[PDB]
Amino acid sequence: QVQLQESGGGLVQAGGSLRLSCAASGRIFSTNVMGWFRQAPGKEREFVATVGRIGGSTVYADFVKGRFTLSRDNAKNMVYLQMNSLKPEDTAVYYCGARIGGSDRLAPENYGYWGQGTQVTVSS
Amino acid sequence: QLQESGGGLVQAGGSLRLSCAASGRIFSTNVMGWFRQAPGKEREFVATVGRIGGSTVYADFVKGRFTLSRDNAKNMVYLQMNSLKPEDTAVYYCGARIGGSDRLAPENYGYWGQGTQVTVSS
Amino acid sequence: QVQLQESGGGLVQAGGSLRLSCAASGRIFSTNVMGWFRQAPGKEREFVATVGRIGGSTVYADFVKGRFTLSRDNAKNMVYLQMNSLKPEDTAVYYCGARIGGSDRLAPENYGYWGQGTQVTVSS
Amino acid sequence: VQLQESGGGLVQAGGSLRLSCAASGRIFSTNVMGWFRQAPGKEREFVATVGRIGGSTVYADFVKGRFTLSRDNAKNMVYLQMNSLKPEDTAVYYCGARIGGSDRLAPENYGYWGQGTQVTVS
Amino acid sequence: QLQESGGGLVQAGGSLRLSCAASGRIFSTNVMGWFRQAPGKEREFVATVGRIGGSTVYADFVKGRFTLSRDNAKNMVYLQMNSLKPEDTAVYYCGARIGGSDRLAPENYGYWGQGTQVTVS
Amino acid sequence: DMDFRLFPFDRQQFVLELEPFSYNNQQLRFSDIQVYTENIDNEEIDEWWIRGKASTHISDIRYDHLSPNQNEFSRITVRIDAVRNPSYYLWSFILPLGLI
Amino acid sequence: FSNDMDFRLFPFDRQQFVLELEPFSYNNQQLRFSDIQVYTENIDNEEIDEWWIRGKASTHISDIRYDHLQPNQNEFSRITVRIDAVRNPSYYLWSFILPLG
Amino acid sequence: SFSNDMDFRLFPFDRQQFVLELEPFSYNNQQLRFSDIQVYTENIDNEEIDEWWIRGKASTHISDIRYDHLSSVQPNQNEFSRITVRIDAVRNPSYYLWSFILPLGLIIAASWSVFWLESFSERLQTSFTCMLTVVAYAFYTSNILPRLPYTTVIDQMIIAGYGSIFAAILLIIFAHHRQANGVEDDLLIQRSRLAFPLGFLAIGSV
Amino acid sequence: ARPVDVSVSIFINKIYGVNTLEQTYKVDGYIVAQWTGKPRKTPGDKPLIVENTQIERWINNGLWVPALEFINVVGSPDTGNKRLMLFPDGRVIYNARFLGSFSNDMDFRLFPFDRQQFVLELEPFSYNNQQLRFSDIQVYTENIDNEEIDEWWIRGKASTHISDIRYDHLSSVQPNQNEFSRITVRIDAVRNPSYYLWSFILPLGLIIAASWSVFWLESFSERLQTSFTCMLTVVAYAFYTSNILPRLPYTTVIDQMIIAGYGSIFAAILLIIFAHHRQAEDDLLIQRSRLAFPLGFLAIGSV
Amino acid sequence: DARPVDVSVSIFINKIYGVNTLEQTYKVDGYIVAQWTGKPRKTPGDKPLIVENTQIERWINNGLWVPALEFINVVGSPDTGNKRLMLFPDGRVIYNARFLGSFSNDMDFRLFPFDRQQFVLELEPFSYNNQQLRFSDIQVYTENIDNEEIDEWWIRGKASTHISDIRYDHLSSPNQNEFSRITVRIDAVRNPSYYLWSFILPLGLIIAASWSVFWLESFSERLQTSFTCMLTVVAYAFYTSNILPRLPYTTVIDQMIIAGYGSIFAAILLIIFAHHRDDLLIQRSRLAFPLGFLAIGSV
Ligand SMILES: CCCCCCCCCCCCO[C@@H]1O[C@H](CO)[C@@H](O[C@H]2O[C@H](CO)[C@@H](O)[C@H](O)[C@H]2O)[C@H](O)[C@H]1O
Repeated sequence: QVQLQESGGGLVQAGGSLRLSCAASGRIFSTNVMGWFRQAPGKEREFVATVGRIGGSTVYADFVKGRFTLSRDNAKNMVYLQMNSLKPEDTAVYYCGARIGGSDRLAPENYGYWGQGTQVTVSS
Repeated sequence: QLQESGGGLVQAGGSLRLSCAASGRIFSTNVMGWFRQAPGKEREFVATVGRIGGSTVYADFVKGRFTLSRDNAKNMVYLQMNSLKPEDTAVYYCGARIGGSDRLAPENYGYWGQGTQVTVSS
Repeated sequence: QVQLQESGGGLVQAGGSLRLSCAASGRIFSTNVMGWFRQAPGKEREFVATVGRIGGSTVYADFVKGRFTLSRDNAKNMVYLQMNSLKPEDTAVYYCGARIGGSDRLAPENYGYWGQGTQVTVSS
Repeated sequence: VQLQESGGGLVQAGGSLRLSCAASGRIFSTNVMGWFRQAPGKEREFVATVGRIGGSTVYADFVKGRFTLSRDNAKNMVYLQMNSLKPEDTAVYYCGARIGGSDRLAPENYGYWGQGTQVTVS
Repeated sequence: QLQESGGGLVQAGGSLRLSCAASGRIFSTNVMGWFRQAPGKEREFVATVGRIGGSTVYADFVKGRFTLSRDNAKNMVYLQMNSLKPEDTAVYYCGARIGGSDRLAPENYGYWGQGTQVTVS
Repeated sequence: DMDFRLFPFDRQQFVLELEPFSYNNQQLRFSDIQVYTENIDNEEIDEWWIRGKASTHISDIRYDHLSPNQNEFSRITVRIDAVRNPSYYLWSFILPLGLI
Repeated sequence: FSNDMDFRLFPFDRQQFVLELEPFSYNNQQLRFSDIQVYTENIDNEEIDEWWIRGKASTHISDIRYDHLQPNQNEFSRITVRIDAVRNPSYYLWSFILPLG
Repeated sequence: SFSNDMDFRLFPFDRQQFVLELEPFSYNNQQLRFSDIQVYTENIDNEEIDEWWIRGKASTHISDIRYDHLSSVQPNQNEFSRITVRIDAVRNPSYYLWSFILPLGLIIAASWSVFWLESFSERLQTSFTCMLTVVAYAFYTSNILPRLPYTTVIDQMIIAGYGSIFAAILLIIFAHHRQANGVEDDLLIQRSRLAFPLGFLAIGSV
Repeated sequence: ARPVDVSVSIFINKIYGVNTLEQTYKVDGYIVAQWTGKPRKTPGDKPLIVENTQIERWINNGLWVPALEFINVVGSPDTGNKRLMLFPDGRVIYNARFLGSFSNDMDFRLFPFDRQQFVLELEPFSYNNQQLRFSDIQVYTENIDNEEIDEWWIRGKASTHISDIRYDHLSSVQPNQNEFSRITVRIDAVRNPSYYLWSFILPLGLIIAASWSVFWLESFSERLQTSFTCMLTVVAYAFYTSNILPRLPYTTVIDQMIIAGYGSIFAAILLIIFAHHRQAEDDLLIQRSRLAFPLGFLAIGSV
Repeated sequence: DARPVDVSVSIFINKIYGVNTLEQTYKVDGYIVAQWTGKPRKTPGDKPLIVENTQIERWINNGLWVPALEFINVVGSPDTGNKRLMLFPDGRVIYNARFLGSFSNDMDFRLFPFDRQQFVLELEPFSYNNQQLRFSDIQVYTENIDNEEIDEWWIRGKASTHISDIRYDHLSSPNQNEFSRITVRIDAVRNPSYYLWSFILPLGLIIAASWSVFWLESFSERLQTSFTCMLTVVAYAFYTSNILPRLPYTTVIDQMIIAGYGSIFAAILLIIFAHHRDDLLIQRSRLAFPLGFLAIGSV
């Protein structure tokens, strides 16, 4: 029993910034299972970011290129995705997922309790 | 049940494209292998798929002339034969591996088809 | 089980010397588990010295810098801390504790049966 | 298992002979057979037998490449082609069958000895 | 039971041949070893056979002066002692190793003999 | 050599024997040996109970198959005496067996 | 080391532990073994040991001729050592056979 | 250590093909090819004490392996020469026949004696001793037989003993409560001391 | 100066030797790494092959061969033959055989019906993604004939990702130097449960069901004592399974069937005794749970 | 003259596993990083230089100083994978290496399956005293855990660290007999769920079930079912012995197994004593015998 709620999305121009938030509620023991995904119109939901196995590490999709940064507040069961230098290619719905199990944190199939998502539109 | 085809008579240096049609309980085409048997001589190995993906096992006499291809959807495998020689004249069979561990051993193949005659003349 | 009593501390000028003694009594078959600690008002109780795992070795805090020596008397169930070249920073009440368990000679958590302590004061 | 030696006789120094040992009974192969000899007063000593690995044969130090062991598994026989004989070789050449153990050179691990064939060098 | 003999008085530099007769359940003389004890001092190892064939263990003070041999026929061992010096004066005992894992340890020997006195001037 | 016939009350002697591989005692001799062992906090959690400080010996091994005074080697011997901790075997094995 | 071992008469089996030595590269025209001596352990009491060594160590020096290999270059000098032993049936008679009877 | 495709479903009567495959690591058959391959094996004296019984002489093959994923694509430069040697052997099943299959047949057969007991209460409580005897034997089997991802012949016999004993418990209860009147004494079906072993042997034949 | 693009191929010959308690497994295969380096002279200006010990000689003279680390390997992998193909234009093809123990997150709780993801994680050991990046990843696996004799059943083709790993404790005044390029390979597999269905689950089902036969016994003494022979049979089966099944720090499905059997037999013991010492007088009617006791068991078993 | 070389260390622990209870060892896979400042040097392009694996040897041979750091509490040589030097033009040297080793530590499993352990790593230079080389600081980074229900051990708290000095009596051969030591410690508790449901729960039902002998009505039934119960504990003690770890002392489960024996044995005595002294009155200890067991259990 877990519930995820995203926020922070909106309209922005090329090169602008957004900060996305995800609040987790229910039977969740840590924010490490949380991971960000995004899905564009007529495209497959693709991985974006999630914590790394060893402390101090973070996994990012190849298209991030240092532009995004994943941080967390365990005490409040929340994770944040700071998105800088946005391009029109980053337009999509950004979903927050919780890692059920498996052993591949880059695979959307190992995530559940998806949220409604927050729209990100980069105009240009 | 296995059924070959594509045989025929050809002049030295010519080509053929043998085909093997599989029907029944075969998981995939990875199991099928081509053999041949000439009058008097024993049935010998020609070609089949290798263990690791992308690899194919050919008999030492092939010398790059023949190619094994497959169409897992249609459950068929083709032996594109080129640069044929009189020594290649024989009945070409199509067998299915059963078990053991020797893709080159006819003892480990079964369900042979009726075969197809290949004739190369000068 | 056991009880510990410190003694030998007092007022001394910067550079002087003191010899602290700790007497143990009770269910104790070896003095290897005894260790010296100190705690001045304002700071947390920090480790000072205890015996090493291999014979002939002794563990000292980084602030000892070779000035303090831990000696033993297994016959009389007593340990001694010879403190030389004393500094004003060494001022504190020095405690004697017995190791309860765990596997970290340096962690006070693994020590119990603490004693009253002996005040060690160093002026200029 | 019954063994019968044959081929002995008299010869001069530097001559040649061909001993034969026929095995009759329950034998798994001729690999288990070995040639021995015993001169008057001397112990029964090892001469030759097959090696553990194929193509190898164990010879006593005194053979010095002169003798050669061969076998006809079909006829169930082993042969010992003796060449360049010397007076020291005079003895009764028996034929034993390895009854177990891991010392092919040990007579104690042989049995079913034959009646023996006499060989004498002058 | 073990019995020593062959001790006595000898001049510094002389020789003696100690003998140890063994009786009872003793499959081999390998288990036997020689010891010595001077008045006031502790019983110290002298010689016994080595683990591997051809080897013999000698105390560090022997310095090649003593030689342990055995007569399995008579079930005995002999300590041939040469170049004797006043430091060698002691009662020499013969012991039998009864297990343990230390050829040089008196604690692993039982069935000691009465001992035979060796005295060097 | 280890004898476990008095299990679980057996007593063992752990030995290290050190010797030069090539140099006899006319070329290399051990002049002294010192051993240092672990300072035990409490042995109730240990499988073996050490009894006494390490014992040492320095002797000469004479080999009869090296043929003048060149066939003796210097050997160090260290021995650690220990007794088996029998608590578990007493309560979970011997006692239930007596009841059965 | 490997050897032909027969345990059918277990726990009353006897075994021959064998060492076979041969030059890896040099035939008996270049390298030949002239003698072999074997020294074993001095035993105190055998009642504690799993195996009992019956008899001294046997040795052999023979020639091995290889067919798969100039003339007279296909023969290697070999040493064979054999240690005959007999198992200690004590443990198996009292703890296994007797209770089964 | 070498790997191979091995099928142990017919254990302990299985046959295996031990193979070694050799191939140059870096040079293709235009640079380095195998011209011939000779294999030599141990001269067996008596295979009775051997775990495996070799059958036939060693088989050998020389063949070309063509790889589709070699970066460069020069004409006829993606084939490597391969040597394959095969050793055929059959397992020695003597130990498994006399120590595993035979006792299990005696245990299962003995379980059929419950139908010769006189009271229903005796037939039921004894079956549980039979059930416990197969479980005991299952543990003795597992601790010695090789681990496999499928059942062997012995594993199916263990399963057959469970079913038989369980089927007998049903038949025992059925006959004693079948008539649903209290005097349920269907001695006729209880006289299936011959029909139950024959029903077992029938199902096993398939 | 752009980063060096490295094209990687991984051939997987075998995945075996699962260790359930340590959550590890063994993988045998090859790793091929291609990339373009500095142009160089070679014999006959042809591709040059360098094998094993000779590779090191080339590094000393200047050749750049970066170490690619298996992130999730346990200890040093057993590297067999390895090879360099050196081209005059600068291309380098590194090829090597490897056998390694790899770790991963494995949940065996649904044993013997568990699914597993065998992963390989590859990453440069010293060079960040500004210096060395993975441009593509191809994975090739075994051609299977019949998966019936196999412990694991592979499902779907191998999955591959190329991602970036940012390390917080490399932040330097010079930015953008704390991010490494990682390849991820995933093989999906389900366990072959045949042996466990027929040799473990089925017999255990027969033992538990047979213990419900006590309610068809007609004497209180017979009913109660037989239950102890039934409890004894579950404990007997408990360690028969413990000898074959894998060690885990948690219970599985078979482990819970066993606990249930303990509960059923223990519950029936309470019922057989309640129906005999708490009446106005044996209660031979409550004993008609011959149907109510199995039904109640399957009902509870439905959760 | 010169001060000690300051060395900054960072340890990344990937996995603590493979506990061996009887040997008091555990396996640790991770990375070690060691940084210090050397003599400034030239580097190609004045960018940091990277030296990997066998190439490191050539640099040490050419005069580069790379001190050997030893895991004091490692059992045998650790299995070192890739290793790397990073040399900066300003003199900084960063040594990095992958390691897998077996480590020893005092471990008390007496409270199993409810035991708590402190896994430690002890780092210390092998040759250079703290007048030549001292540890300036230590950073520890551990794995990010998702859900610990599947994990045998549950980590508790952040990893503790210590930097101290070790003084050796045997090194009086002026004042260079001291060595700097790093100590890392991972606190963890065992996951007992498995042992409660599969070991302690069934054993409870068996010990309890044995108490029903006092409800059989004939003396020949009470005593004969007692052997069935005795035999059930034996079969169960062996089930546990085959799974639970080997230790030199009894655990909670062992004492339960032992208690099962004593309860059944005592009951066998009460059944006979009550018979020859057909007294069914004391047979009404259906409530007395279990209570006396629980009363003694607390003690
Ligand atoms: C009068 C009472 C007598 C009672 C007799 C009871 C006899 C019981 C015999 C048990 C036989 C078990 O035999 C069992 O057969 C099945 C079906 O083929 C096999 O089943 C397995 O292999 C088959 C192929 O054959 C696969 O298709 C299947 O998916 C897999 O489960 C089991 O691996 C084997 O264990």
